[PDB]
Parts: sequence; structure tokens; C-alpha cells
Amino acid sequence: YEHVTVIPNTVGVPYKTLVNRPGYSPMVLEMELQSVTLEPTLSLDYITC
Amino acid sequence: YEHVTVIPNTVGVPYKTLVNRPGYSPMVLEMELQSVTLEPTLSLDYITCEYKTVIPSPYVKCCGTAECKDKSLPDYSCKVFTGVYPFMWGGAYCFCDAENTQLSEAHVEKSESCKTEFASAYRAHTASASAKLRVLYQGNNITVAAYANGDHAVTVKDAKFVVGPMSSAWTPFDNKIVVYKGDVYNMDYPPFGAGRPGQFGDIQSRTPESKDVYANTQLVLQRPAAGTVHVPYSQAPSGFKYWLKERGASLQHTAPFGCQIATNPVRAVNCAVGNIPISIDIPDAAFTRVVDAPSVTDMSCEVPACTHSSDFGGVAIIKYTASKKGKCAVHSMTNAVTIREADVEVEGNSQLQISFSTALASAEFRVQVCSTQVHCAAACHPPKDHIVNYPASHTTLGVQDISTTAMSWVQKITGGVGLIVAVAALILIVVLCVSFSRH
Amino acid sequence: TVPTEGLEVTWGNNEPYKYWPQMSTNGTAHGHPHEIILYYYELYPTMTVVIVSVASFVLLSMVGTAVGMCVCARRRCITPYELTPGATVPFLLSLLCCVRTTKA
Ligand SMILES: *[C@@H]1O[C@H](CO)[C@@H](O)[C@H](O)[C@H]1NC(C)=O
Ligand SMILES: *[C@@H]1O[C@H](CO)[C@@H](O)[C@H](O)[C@H]1NC(C)=O
Repeated sequence: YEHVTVIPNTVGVPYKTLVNRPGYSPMVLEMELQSVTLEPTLSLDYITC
Repeated sequence: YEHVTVIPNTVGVPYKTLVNRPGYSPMVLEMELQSVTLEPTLSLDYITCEYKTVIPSPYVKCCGTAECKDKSLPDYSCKVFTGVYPFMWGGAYCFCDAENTQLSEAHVEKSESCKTEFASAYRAHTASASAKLRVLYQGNNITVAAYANGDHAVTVKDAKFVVGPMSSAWTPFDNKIVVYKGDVYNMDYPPFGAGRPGQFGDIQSRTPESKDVYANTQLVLQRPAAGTVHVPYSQAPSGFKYWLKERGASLQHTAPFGCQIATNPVRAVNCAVGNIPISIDIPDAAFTRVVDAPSVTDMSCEVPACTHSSDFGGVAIIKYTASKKGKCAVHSMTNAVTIREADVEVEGNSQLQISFSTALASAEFRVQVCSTQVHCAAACHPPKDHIVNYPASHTTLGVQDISTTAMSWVQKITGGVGLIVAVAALILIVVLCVSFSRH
Repeated sequence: TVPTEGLEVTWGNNEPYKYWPQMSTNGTAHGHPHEIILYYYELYPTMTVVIVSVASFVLLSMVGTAVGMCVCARRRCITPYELTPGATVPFLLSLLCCVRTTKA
């Protein structure tokens, strides 16, 4: 149901995490991330030519 | 055999029972009551309704002195007001001025609303009980009505049964009960003929179609002003026309134990408290022989996943080995767990599963299958939700109840020091052995 | 607050609602990290916490009885050498070792 987990911040590595509700059969879950895009905040001081 | 069972008075749980006739198969039977009501005694005391003042036209006694002959009417009232002066198009109606008096008179009565829309003040004492019950009898969801008192016998389908008496003589009604067209109120009404004026209870009749009524309407006739030819009379506020606000609520929302109260007649269905004993009786015509039932061996029960919820939170899986093909009844012998399956079909060396539930954490348990004991244990889990919209079934439990390693913990921590207190007893007896040999 | 019996709640001219309690939030298990008493928090919270309190009381009473036997044992091991004027009891206190085993 509700699950929290921690994956290490690496790119291009598959990871699996076990989810287990009681009662029913447990599942293992496959996830893998592809990008961590850092979008910093912008503000223009000036230009120069 | 005759079998007497007892069921707690709750609606919505299939209770089970086992009729053990030795020399015959066990009889796991099902009962489930669908509705249980109370019929309190009918005795209407008095109808009450909305009054209407009946006011005749005034009698302007023009410079004579009038009086009124004291006619016997409910709240008849009269006054001869002296010094009156009416006005019309030619000013005064009559000519003289000094002895100009006015005979004024009025009384009260019922209305047409009394023909249709009223309240009934009502007396109701101890009641009877009637119910309807479904029995899962051998692939038949049968259902029988019976008024439950212990004194009504009904037999159907080779089954004779007497239901009742109830164990709790509690009733949601008091002595006084007032009914309005779709609701009841447990309120002490003032007695008929003793109506307090103004407040509810004044204008009263025994039958809805009397020609006499009792009233208390405090009617005062004040003085008319100059030219205002009318009837200056004190208003009589009756309890009905403002009765709508002080109702509080009907008994549908003030009842204990959740009774639903329906009028005409005033039944109180699902008054859920107490228990009822039932007597069921059945001869051989459904009984199955011991040797002609398929006996079983190789009892291998286990529980893959138990969860002590309110639904069927345990699916117990059991592999067996029978003797032949036929029906087989299954039964829980302790009250910690409950099962949802009456009987199953078994052919030989096969496997089945069942849907049980319990309330506590960890328990071992011995089921009976066709007079064959089988023990298996389980460790369970609680559900993640907190609220469901149906009562459970197993949750009647005790306080000295078996668990997981909790009892190993309580066997741990009571290790004892009384043995070394006995060692202190040994040192005192080995010092008292010098002179401890007379008393 | 839904009681241990159960709640009925009606809203308007709708047909009412029927609610019931269940097992708890249940931050609990059974292990060497205990989490046992939280199971206690559905079978009667704040009722038979009197049971675990009086259970702590009866175990402190048991070790109080251990204090009782220890003071009776020290007094009755001083009893064989109350002040027996021989000044040397090796087969009493060497065999005994209650308190101050240097006193011969
Ligand atoms: C309708 O009115 C009749 C006569 O006024 C009365 O006998 C009957 O009980 C009423 N029924 C309802 C449902 O109001
Ligand atoms: C009887 O009614 C119950 C209601 O849920 C149902 O589950 C059961 O299968 C029925 N049995 C038969 C034989 O009709």
C-alpha cells in the first residue's frame, strides 16, 4: 500500500525494493532513474557586448 | 435429537451451532435473524389537536342593560361591557348614550385539522417480540417468521422450533407515549381533563369524533375602544401551533442500543441487546450415519496468512486424506475463531481451504471435521484501517487469552527468589537444630 | 470519538451512517524490540495498564521479599557468631562469607 524508501542518487543503475502488505502475496518492485535535473533560480544582473 | 441453542440479540452475524447426536454425524447448522421487533400494548388515552375559537357576533344593547344566560360550553366566557359606543357610516349605530352596553360572548371548539392531523397521547406497557430468521439448512437458505415468546411452535421441512423467550425485559418505551403522524416521543403528557392552559395538553378529546372536548384557554374579554366594534378578546396560544420547535428529537435518535421505530403500528425493530434461546428439533431424516459418512485421515492444516480483521482475514489451507466421496461438516470448537463455511464436498486424498477469523494476535486451534480433530496454529496481523461499517463476529473475547511470545515473557520474568528464601529457611533451621526439638 | 460499541451518525434527510472501531494505528509487532504494549493499546487502552502496573508491583514485592530474606539471612548468620568469645571462627565465616570475612 503505502511505502517509503530511499534510493541512492546515481544515474543508470537499476534498483528493486520489496513491498509487503500483510495477507496478500508480497511484491518486488523495479525502478531506475535517468536524470536529476538541477534547475536553479534565475535573475538577470546585466549584459555585456 | 432436540438441540437448544442461544444467540446474542444482534442482527447481521451468521451464528453457528453443532447438534451432536452420538451414533450420527455432527450437524453444523446456521442461524441468522434478520429483524427483531417489539409490539407494545395499544391503549390510546386521548387525541389532541388544534383548537379554533368560535366567536358569535356582538350584541349591542342600545341603552338597556343586557346579560348572558350561562350556557354550558367548554371555556364559555362572557362580559357585558357598559358605556360602549360603536361607529358606522352614520356614526353611532343607535341613538342614546348613557345605558349603552354591549353583550360580548365567545367560546372555543375543535377544528377540521382534528379530523386529520393530530397527536395521540397513548399508554403502552410490556410487549411481545416477533422476528424473522434465515437458517442455512443443507443448501437451503430457509426463512421463517415467528413471534418470539417461548410459547409459539412452528415446524417446517422436518424441523420443529420454539423461539423465545427473550432474556432482557427492557423496552424502549415508558408508560406515557405520544405519537404524531410519523414519530414518537417518550414524554409525560398531562392527564385528560387536567390540561394546563397555554402549554401543550390543554384541548383534548377521547375519541377523534366527539362532540364534547375539554379545554383550558384562559379567555379574557377586554374592553372595546370607541367605534371599534369588534370582539377584544385574549388570545389563547395552543401547544400544537408552536409544538414544532421543542420536540427535541423523535425516539429514532434518542434510543439506546439502536432501535428503529416505525409507526402504524409502533414497532421497534432491531432493539439489539440480550440473548434469545431457541429450541430446534429434528429427527433422523436429515441425520447422516457415522460409518456412511466419509471419515478422514492425514490431517495437515496450516495457515499461510492470518490477519485478525473483521472480514475473513485468515485463509487456512488444509490437506487431508479421506475414505470416500460426500459432504463433510466443519466446526470450530473454541470461541476465539469463526468460520464462514458450513460443509464442503470431499472425494478422497484432496485439499481444501477455509475462511476463518479471530480477534487476537497468535493462537493455536483444533478444528473438527466429521468427528476428526485437527490442530493448527497461526500468528496474525492487524488491519491498517481504523473504522469499518459492519460489526465483526469473533470479537467477543476474554482477557486471559493466548498470544505470541508474550506468555514466554511472563514465564521469563517470574523466575523466582523463593528458592533462596528457602535457603534462608535452611540456614535458620540448621542454626535452630541445636534446640528446636520439643514444640 | 467512536466508542467501543460503535457510532451512529445521521446527516440531514439522508439515510444515516453506521461506524465501528477496529484494530488500532498499530505501530507494533512482537520481538526483542518489544512493541508489545502497543498491542495493549487496542485491547483496552488505560484499562489493565493497572495490570501491568500491579505486575511491576508484584515483582518489586518479590525482590522486596528477597530483601527480607537477605536481612534475615545476615542476622541469622550473625546468630552463630553473636559474640562467641573464641575470636576465631574459620569454619563459620570461611564457610559462610556474609560480611567482613577477615574477622577469623
Ligand atoms: C390520512 O388521513 C386519514 C383521515 O384524515 C387518516 O385516517 C390517516 O391515518 C392519514 N394517513 C396518513 C399517512 O397521514
Ligand atoms: C444464503 O445467503 C447468503 C447471503 O450472503 C449467501 O452468502 C449464501 O451463499 C446463501 N446460500 C444459499 C444456499 O443460498
